[PDB]
Amino acid sequence: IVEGSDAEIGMSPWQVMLFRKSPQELLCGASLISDRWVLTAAHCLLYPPWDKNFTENDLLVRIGKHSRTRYERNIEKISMLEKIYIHPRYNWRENLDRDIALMKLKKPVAFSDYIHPVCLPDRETAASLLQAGYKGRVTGWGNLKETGQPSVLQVVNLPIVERPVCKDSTRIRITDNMFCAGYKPDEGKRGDACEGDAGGPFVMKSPFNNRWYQMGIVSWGEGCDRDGKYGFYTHVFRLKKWIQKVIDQFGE
Amino acid sequence: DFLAEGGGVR
Amino acid sequence: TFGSGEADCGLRPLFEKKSLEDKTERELLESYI
Repeated sequence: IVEGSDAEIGMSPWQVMLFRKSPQELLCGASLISDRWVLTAAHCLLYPPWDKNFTENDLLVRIGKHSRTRYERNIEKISMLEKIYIHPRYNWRENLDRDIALMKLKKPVAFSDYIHPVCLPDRETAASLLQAGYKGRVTGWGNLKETGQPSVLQVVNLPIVERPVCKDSTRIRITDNMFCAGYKPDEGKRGDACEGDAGGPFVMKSPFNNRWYQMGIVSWGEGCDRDGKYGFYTHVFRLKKWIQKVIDQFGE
Repeated sequence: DFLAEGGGVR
Repeated sequence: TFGSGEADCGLRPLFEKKSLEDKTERELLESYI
């Protein structure tokens, strides 16, 4: 995250970290939606142009963390992967549409004050909250600038942007399955998700039930915290039929 | 081309 | 699971559950008026 600030303990209990076994490296972020299902970006697990293509084996998910680094002794929980599920129609060559993947934990995690799950929106909340101007929460352990990493999980609140503006900032073929957020040039407030952030969540808090809903997945962009530019996120709502298909197919 | 048009996966 | 998720999803043990808020959730609420 660029232009954001230090999270607060237990402020993002569904914040999950996708970790590399060896080389032991952090590769992305993701969120917890049940005690055995984790959501992330497909490109976190499979992105050819990088010769990326991991298996439920090369990886580990670390749950309940604050430090980017310390082993948080009674506080974190290390988990193994059962199956990884990439969207049958996730396009990496062209626009990164349907940048989404589910991962089933070999074992269900035990909720705590630092571990608990975010909610996925229903039709109605999507219309309510997904409106140009409304703000979102994007948390990550990603870069502190386009071109380091924080000591602690970072948070930045940003507003959804209007379709046409999104389309006007980039040459990429923006689809119905993504959304854009960050400030406009004329608004003089910044912040954006940067590298090490995809998979991580874009959440909003309903004024109706006071629950956090996951409205997007940190996906992609041109640069980071660039005037005239917008962070792009996967439309969680939009791709729910599939999340739901694979879930009550392969777990729960 | 995400890459070609400058695409920055994160 | 999914579709408006979990059951208790969205309610954080250290915040909404003990009816206290974070340093900046209000900025969201205000973004929605």
